[PDB]
Amino acid sequence: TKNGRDSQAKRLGVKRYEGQVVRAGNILVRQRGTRFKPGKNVGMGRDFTLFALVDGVVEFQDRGRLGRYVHVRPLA
Amino acid sequence: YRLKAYYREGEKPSALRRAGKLPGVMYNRHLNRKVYVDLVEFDKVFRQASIHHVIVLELPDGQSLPTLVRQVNLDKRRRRPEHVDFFVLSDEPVEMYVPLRFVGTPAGVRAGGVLQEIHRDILVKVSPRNIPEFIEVDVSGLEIGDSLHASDLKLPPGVELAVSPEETIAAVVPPEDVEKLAEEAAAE
Amino acid sequence: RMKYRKQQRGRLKGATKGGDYVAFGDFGLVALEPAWITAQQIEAARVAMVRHFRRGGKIFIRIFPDKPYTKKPLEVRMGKGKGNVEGYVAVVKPGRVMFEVAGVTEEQAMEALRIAGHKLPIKTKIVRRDAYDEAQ
Amino acid sequence: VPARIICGCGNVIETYSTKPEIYVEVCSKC
Amino acid sequence: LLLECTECKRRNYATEKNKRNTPNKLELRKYCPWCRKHTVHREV
Amino acid sequence: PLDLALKRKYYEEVRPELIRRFGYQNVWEVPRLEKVVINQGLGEAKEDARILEKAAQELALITGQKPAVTRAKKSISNFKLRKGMPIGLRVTLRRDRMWIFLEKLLNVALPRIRDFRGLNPNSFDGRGNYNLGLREQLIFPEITYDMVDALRGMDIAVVTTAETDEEARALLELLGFPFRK
Amino acid sequence: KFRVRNRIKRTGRLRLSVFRSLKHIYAQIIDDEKGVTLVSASSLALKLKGNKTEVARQVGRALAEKALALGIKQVAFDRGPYKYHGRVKALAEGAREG
RNA sequence: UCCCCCGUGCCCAUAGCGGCGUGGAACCACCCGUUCCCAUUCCGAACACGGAAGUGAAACGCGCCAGCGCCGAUGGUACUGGGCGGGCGACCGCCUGGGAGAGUAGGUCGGUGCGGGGG
RNA sequence: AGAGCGCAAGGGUAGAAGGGGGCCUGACUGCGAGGCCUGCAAGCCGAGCAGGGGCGAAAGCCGGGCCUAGUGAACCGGUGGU
Ligand SMILES: [Mg+2]
Ligand SMILES: [Mg+2]
Ligand SMILES: [Mg+2]
Ligand SMILES: [Mg+2]
Ligand SMILES: [Mg+2]
Ligand SMILES: [Mg+2]
Ligand SMILES: [Mg+2]
Ligand SMILES: [Mg+2]
Ligand SMILES: [Mg+2]
Ligand SMILES: [Mg+2]
Ligand SMILES: [Mg+2]
Ligand SMILES: [Mg+2]
Ligand SMILES: [Mg+2]
Ligand SMILES: [Mg+2]
Ligand SMILES: [Mg+2]
Ligand SMILES: [Mg+2]
Ligand SMILES: [Mg+2]
Ligand SMILES: [Mg+2]
Ligand SMILES: [Mg+2]
Ligand SMILES: [Mg+2]
Ligand SMILES: [Mg+2]
Ligand SMILES: [Mg+2]
Ligand SMILES: [Mg+2]
Ligand SMILES: [Mg+2]
Ligand SMILES: [Mg+2]
Ligand SMILES: [Mg+2]
Ligand SMILES: [Mg+2]
Ligand SMILES: [Mg+2]
Ligand SMILES: [Mg+2]
Ligand SMILES: [Mg+2]
Ligand SMILES: [Mg+2]
Ligand SMILES: [Mg+2]
Ligand SMILES: [Mg+2]
Repeated sequence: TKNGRDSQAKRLGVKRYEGQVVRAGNILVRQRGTRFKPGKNVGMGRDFTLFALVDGVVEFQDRGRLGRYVHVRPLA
Repeated sequence: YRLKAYYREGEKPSALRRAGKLPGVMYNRHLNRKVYVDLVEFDKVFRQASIHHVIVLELPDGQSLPTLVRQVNLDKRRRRPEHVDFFVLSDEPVEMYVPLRFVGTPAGVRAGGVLQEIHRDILVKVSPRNIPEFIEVDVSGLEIGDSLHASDLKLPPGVELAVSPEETIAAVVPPEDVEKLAEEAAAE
Repeated sequence: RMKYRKQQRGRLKGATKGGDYVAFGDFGLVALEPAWITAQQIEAARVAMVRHFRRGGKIFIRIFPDKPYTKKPLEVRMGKGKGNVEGYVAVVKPGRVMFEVAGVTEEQAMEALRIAGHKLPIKTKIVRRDAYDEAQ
Repeated sequence: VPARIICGCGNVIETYSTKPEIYVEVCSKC
Repeated sequence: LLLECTECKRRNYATEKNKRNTPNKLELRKYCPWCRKHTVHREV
Repeated sequence: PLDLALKRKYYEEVRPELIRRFGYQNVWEVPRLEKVVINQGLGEAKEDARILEKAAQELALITGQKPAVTRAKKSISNFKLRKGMPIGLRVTLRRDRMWIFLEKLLNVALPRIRDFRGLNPNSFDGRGNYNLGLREQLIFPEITYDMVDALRGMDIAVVTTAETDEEARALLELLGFPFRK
Repeated sequence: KFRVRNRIKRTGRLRLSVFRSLKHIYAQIIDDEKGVTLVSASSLALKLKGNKTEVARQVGRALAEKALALGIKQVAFDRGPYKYHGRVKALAEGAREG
C-alpha cells in the first residue's frame, strides 16, 4: 500500500488538576490552541502552554461565551 | 374512549410488564403522576383510539380524566408498547394531530397511478370541545404529477392549523413497473 | 456517490436504532436478525416485487448501502483489501423496516413482501400499521 | 469659486465648482 | 542561505539567514554586542 | 462653500412637499440625501497604472474631491487577476461638495447624453437608495474633448434616509431627477 | 470595541475608567476583582463649568485629591473607546499633575 | 430606604432575534460647525476639537407579546462499572449499582453588584 | 463565524492570532526559579534577575512568525575571532 505512516504521540492535556498545590512555573496544561485560557496567576507561552505564576492551588473556571480559564489561587 | 388506569409508585417498571400492565404517565401544566394501564386492554382501546380521539381515564379515585396519548415509546425488536404519555386536557386550546379522510378517486389513480398520502393526519391547535373526528380532503381532481398541499384544507369551524401553511398533505405519484426493468437495467 | 474509499467493519450491537415503524405505504417488511444486506440483495427484492405485481403501487426502500465492502483477490496479506467486489451493504439491525408497499391489496402486499424476504439473507416478519405513531 | 454655466441655448447658472468659465450647451433650459 | 553578520570596527558575528534572489542584497538591522552595547550591523 | 440651488431645493421646496405627500411627525424622519458614492469597474486598467491616474484626476474635477482606489481580495484567475493588487476606483462624497456634484448631474450631465431617455425607474434597490450607470464621463462640464484618451465608464450611488423606494422615488423627483416614467 | 480594557485589566489593579459625554466627562477608578469603584470624580454632572479640555484637566485633579486621601497611586488608565488625545488625555493628564 | 438615569463589572441566550409602545426635566445619544489640537489609502461617514439652536426620527434606555431562537422536566428506554445464565454459533436474557440522547409536559422577552447625577 | 490565519491535517481563533497603518529590529547579550515529556541521549514550556535597547502618554508588550513538521550524536575538518 501507501499508508502506515504517522507522527509520534504528543502527550498533551491538563497537567495539573483542580485542587493541587503547584510551584511557580509548573506547567498547568499543554494544548492544541486555547482549549483553556490563562487567568489568575497563570501565564501562557508560544505553544499555548499554561503555567503557574505563583505557587498555590489550581482551579478551573467555565465561563461559557468567554471560554474556560485556569488559575492558581495563591496562599502561604 | 375510556380505559381503567391505576396508580404506581415503587413497583419495578420491568417487573410490571411481565404482569401485563403497560406502565405510563399522566401529566399536564399542573399534573404529573405515575400510573399503568393494562396492556391487553390498552391494545383494544388504543387500536381504535390512537392519538386523535380523547380517552377519559378512570382511577380508583373515580376521577374521570380528559386525556389523550401524547406519545408512546415502542420497544425496538418486535414492536410492542413500552410505556405511555397521557396529556391531561383542561379546556384551553391544545395542539394535536387530527386525522384526514381522503375521499374520491382522482384523475391519476384512474389512468393507472398512485394514491400518495404524505400525512394520514395533521397537527392543529384546538380546544377539547372540538374533537373533529376527522377532516375532509377533496382528493379527486388530483392527477399523477399533481399534489395537494396544506393551504388547501377543509378546516372545520374554530380550528387553526398548527403545522406550516405550506406542508404537502398528499400527492399522486406514477405507478411503477417494467418500463423500468428494462430501462433501469443497462442504462445505469 | 462520495466520501472516502473503504471503511472499517464494526460490529452489529443491540438492535437499537435498528428498527422503528411503518412510515409510508400500507404494509411493511422488518428484519428480525442483524445483517449486512447487499445492494445486489436489495435490488434483487425490489425487482422481484414489481415483477410480481406488474404496473404496481409504490415500493419504498428504507435501507441503503453506504458501507463499502472489501475483499482480497485469492492471494495473501499485503495492505487493506482491494475490496468492493460485493461493493456495498446496508447495516441492518433486528427490527429495521426495509421495504414497504403502497397502492395495493392486502394479498398483493402479503405476497410481494413475502417473496422479497426470500431474496433476503435473513429472517423477516411482515407488518400493518395498527396505530403506532407519535402525536396526542 | 463661482462657476458660471453659460450653457449654449440661453442660460447662465452661477453654481459652485472649478473655473468660473464653464462653457456648456443643451442643459436643462433646452 | 548562510548569512553571518559582522560588527563595525570590531569583531562579533550573529545567527542569520538571508534569502536567495528574493529582494535582499544588503541588510542593515540593529542588534546588541558584548563589548559596549548596540552598534549598526552591515552584512559582509 | 455651504450654499447652492440643491441646498435650498431640498429645503424651501422639497421639505414640505414630502410632509404633504406622506405626512411624517418629526423633522428627521423626512427622507434626506446624505451620501453620494461614485464607483468605477476598472478591470481594464489592470495593466496601465497610467490610465489609473487619468480616471482618478478626471474624477477629481468632476467629483470635486480627491479620488481613491481598491484592489481585489479573491481575484478572477480567468480575467487576468489573482490576489491583492488590481484596481477599482471609489470616491464617497458627503456634505456640501456632494450637492455641488449633483447640480452638475441633473442640469448638465443628463441633458447632454447620447440619447438620454430618463433614469430607469426600476433602479431603486427596494430600499431607499439609487444606482445608475454611465458610459461617457465626458458629459461632465470640466471635461474637454481633446483630453480623453478612452471612454472610461462608471456608476454612481446615492444613499438616502429613505426607508422605501416609493419614499425615495418621491424624494428624487422632488429634488429633480429626469425619471423615465 | 473595548479590546483595550481587556489588555489593561490583565495588568492587575486600579483601572481609571474615563467615560466622556459630548457635554460631560465622568471618571471612575474601578478596582476590578470585586466589582467596586473607589473614587468617582465626575464633572459636568458634578460641579464644574463648561470648557471641556480645561474641564478635563480640572477633573483630573478631581480624582487626584480624592485618591491620595485613601491610598491610590497606580496610574492604571482606561483609555476607553475614545482614543487618548484630548479630553480623555487632559483627564489622566491632570490626574498626573498631582 | 424607593424610583429614573449614567459609568462599570459578575451570571453566561430563561439576557437573544423580530414585532407594538413609550422617555428628552435630568442623563445620553443623534445634533451646529470644521478655526485650533486631531483625523481619512476619498470623505469630519470614523476618530477630533469648539460648541447656538433643533430632535428622541436613528441610536440607546424601560416596558409588553412566545413567530424564530434558547432553556427544558418527569416517566420510560438505550448503554452500561460489578455479578451471572442459556444455546451449537453472529448473539440473546436476569440479578445488582449508574443512566442517557432524542421526544412530551413545560419555561423564557432576564437576574445582580459597586459607584455617580437627578425627585 | 461556515472566511481568513504562508503550506498538510487538526486544535485554536474576530472580546483576533485575521485586514490596514505609524514608528521600529527583543530573527538581543548574560542567564534561568520551576515544570512538561522521557530507558538513555534528546525535545518542550517558562516567570523572573542584569545589561543595554524598540514601540507606547502609559499600564505595559518584544529573547521572531496561531500552534503542532521544515531535520542529523560524536568524530575529522573549514572561516573568524578573545
Ligand atoms: Mg504503526
Ligand atoms: Mg513570552
Ligand atoms: Mg507565537
Ligand atoms: Mg515571544
Ligand atoms: Mg402536471
Ligand atoms: Mg410552535
Ligand atoms: Mg431467508
Ligand atoms: Mg413619538
Ligand atoms: Mg462583582
Ligand atoms: Mg418605537
Ligand atoms: Mg411620546
Ligand atoms: Mg427637548
Ligand atoms: Mg485647516
Ligand atoms: Mg422610537
Ligand atoms: Mg421588569
Ligand atoms: Mg434550542
Ligand atoms: Mg433545544
Ligand atoms: Mg433528559
Ligand atoms: Mg433530553
Ligand atoms: Mg447594572
Ligand atoms: Mg446591567
Ligand atoms: Mg418632582
Ligand atoms: Mg507593523
Ligand atoms: Mg531547570
Ligand atoms: Mg527546566
Ligand atoms: Mg521572560
Ligand atoms: Mg530591562
Ligand atoms: Mg539605560
Ligand atoms: Mg505578549
Ligand atoms: Mg502577525
Ligand atoms: Mg569515527
Ligand atoms: Mg574523522
Ligand atoms: Mg571543508
